[PDB]
Amino acid sequence: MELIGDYSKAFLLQTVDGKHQDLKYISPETMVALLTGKFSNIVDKFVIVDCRYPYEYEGGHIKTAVNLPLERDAESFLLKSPIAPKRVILIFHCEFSSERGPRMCRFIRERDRAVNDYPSLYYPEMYILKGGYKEFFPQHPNFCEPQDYRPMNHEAFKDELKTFRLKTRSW
Ligand SMILES: [Cl-]
Repeated sequence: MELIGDYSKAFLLQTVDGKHQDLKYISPETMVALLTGKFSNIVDKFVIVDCRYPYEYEGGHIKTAVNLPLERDAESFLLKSPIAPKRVILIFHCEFSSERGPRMCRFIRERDRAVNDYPSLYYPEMYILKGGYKEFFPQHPNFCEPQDYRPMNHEAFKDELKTFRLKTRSW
């Protein structure tokens, strides 16, 4: 398997097959391994990027995850003042379409390359959580908060979905 983004070393986490062949996916068990500190001797810091819309996040998210659905906010939070360290790892998730997750992952890499001299990067190691929150929650509900799940297409939030869509850079 290839090395991480800045070609400094191997990817640390075991991966699983996902839709995008070129992206790295991890399972809920691996996400819990990180959260429970199984990689504490190697991973100095990791960030869980929940790119679902706010109402989804508010209805139940993984503990410590940061809600960054808009590219500009993700860029600002991650790249305005780079979270340096050991390894730093980012985990993105926003399942159930328009490829939010993969797109955000690719966007951050694009911006990281743009502010660095090749091949250096602030976030050389990034993964996608396989199955997103929908598959994580029924496996480890006590690692979520609140302990619930609110789908993007929840009948009662059809307007919140539209309202938020109108704040994106492109559709
Ligand atoms: Cl956006």
